[PDB]
Amino acid sequence: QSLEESGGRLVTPGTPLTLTCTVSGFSLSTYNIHWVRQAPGKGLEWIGVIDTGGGTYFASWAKGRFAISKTSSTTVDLKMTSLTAADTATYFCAKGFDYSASTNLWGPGTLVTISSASTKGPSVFPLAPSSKSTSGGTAALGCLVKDYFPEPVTVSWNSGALTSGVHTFPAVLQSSGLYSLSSVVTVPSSSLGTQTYICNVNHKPSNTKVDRRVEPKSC
Amino acid sequence: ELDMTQTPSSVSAPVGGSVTINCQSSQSVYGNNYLAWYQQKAGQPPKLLIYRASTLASGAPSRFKGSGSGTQFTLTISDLESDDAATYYCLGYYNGVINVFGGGTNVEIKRTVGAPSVFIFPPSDEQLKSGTASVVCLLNNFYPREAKVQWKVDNALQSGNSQESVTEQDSKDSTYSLSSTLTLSKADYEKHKVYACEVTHQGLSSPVTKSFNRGEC
Ligand SMILES: CO[C@H]1O[C@H](CO)[C@@H](O)[C@H](O[C@@H]2O[C@@H](C)[C@@H](O)[C@@H](O)[C@@H]2O)[C@H]1NC(C)=O
Repeated sequence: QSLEESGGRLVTPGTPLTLTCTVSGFSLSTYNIHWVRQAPGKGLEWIGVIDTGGGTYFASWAKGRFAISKTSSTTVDLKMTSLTAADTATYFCAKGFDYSASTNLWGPGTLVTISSASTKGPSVFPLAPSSKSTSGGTAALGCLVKDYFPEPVTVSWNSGALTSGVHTFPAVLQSSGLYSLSSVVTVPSSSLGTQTYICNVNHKPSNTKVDRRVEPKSC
Repeated sequence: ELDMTQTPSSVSAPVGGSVTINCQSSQSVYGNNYLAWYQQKAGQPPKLLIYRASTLASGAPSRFKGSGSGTQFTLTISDLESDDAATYYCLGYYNGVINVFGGGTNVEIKRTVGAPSVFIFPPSDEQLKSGTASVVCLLNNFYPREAKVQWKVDNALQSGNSQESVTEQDSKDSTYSLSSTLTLSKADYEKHKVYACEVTHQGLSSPVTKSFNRGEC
């Protein structure tokens, strides 16, 4: 039993936007659906709810800018109008047992960006030590994911097989107006000659998919 | 119109310790008890801990306890573990079909001071082909969060051309990590030789330095 949001993307202000909550393993004839959002670095904010009969109710601030509809036995749309930069956020849907937004079943979220800037895909550069021996028995390796817009980018290591010792940093907005993000991992020095370490980078908004192998630079 | 005020915004406590998080509503919640508590970590949706003021959500551990009624509610986390480092929210339901989240509370696990492991990374030849040079300094697995990075280029202290990012507190060892990125034009990078990262932190009796020379392995 799960939910998954989709449709979060970059649009210019005033462009209408529709998000979709796709559900699996429970019935919309039995459960309600809540929508919640969260601006970058901010707290959770309730938007509204649709009940089993399709009746909808919203936060006082919505003011008719938002609408909810059940479009099939497994899908629920959130339609948004008069969008501005204030509406840039990650949007969640959640299974409602009742009208209370208290529930243990949430989607992962879909990210919405309201901006007139254009999409740009990142370059991916190695963060590599000069030597296998530069820092003793442990080495740090990394990937610099530079100059993209909008959010998000995801990074994993070795196709998800390597998670321990991984630190993927929050994106920083550069003065250029593009984001940059670094991801690093600490690994044993003693096998750097033969073990492969690859960062798997994805920037879905630009259809950018890059695997970068990182190792110490040769002299 | 109605306010949900969550306090404190931040609290620090040791493993084995306890914290109390408070929510005060300007108006009684629905049925006097429709108040829920959530835990949230970076990049994830919130996880339900408590609902109806005091009912433990299936699969949340016993050390989370909710209490209260009307307009005043408390979440008490006892026997703190590293995994409890997170942001916590209350959520009230109200007459008129209204839900309101509290502003949130960040819970930090207070642990012994630990020095950072520092690493430095020169710009890649790939990047240099497009006119910019990024130099990165990594400070790995330290506590507490505060740390200072000073870049030096041929012993000139850099100012205004670096940006930092910090991870959320680690759920296993309660440490932070930080990356600092020094951005130079390729032209500037190639006019200088010695690149150094100097790191100041409570776990270090004096600042530690890592350096490299451009084009010298
Ligand atoms: C805890 O939620 C359950 O009890 C409440 C109150 O009696 C009830 O309203 C819930 O019914 C659901 O929500 C209402 C608004 C309608 O949409 C109804 O069709 C829903 O089933 C009930 N939840 C469940 C899952 O039975």
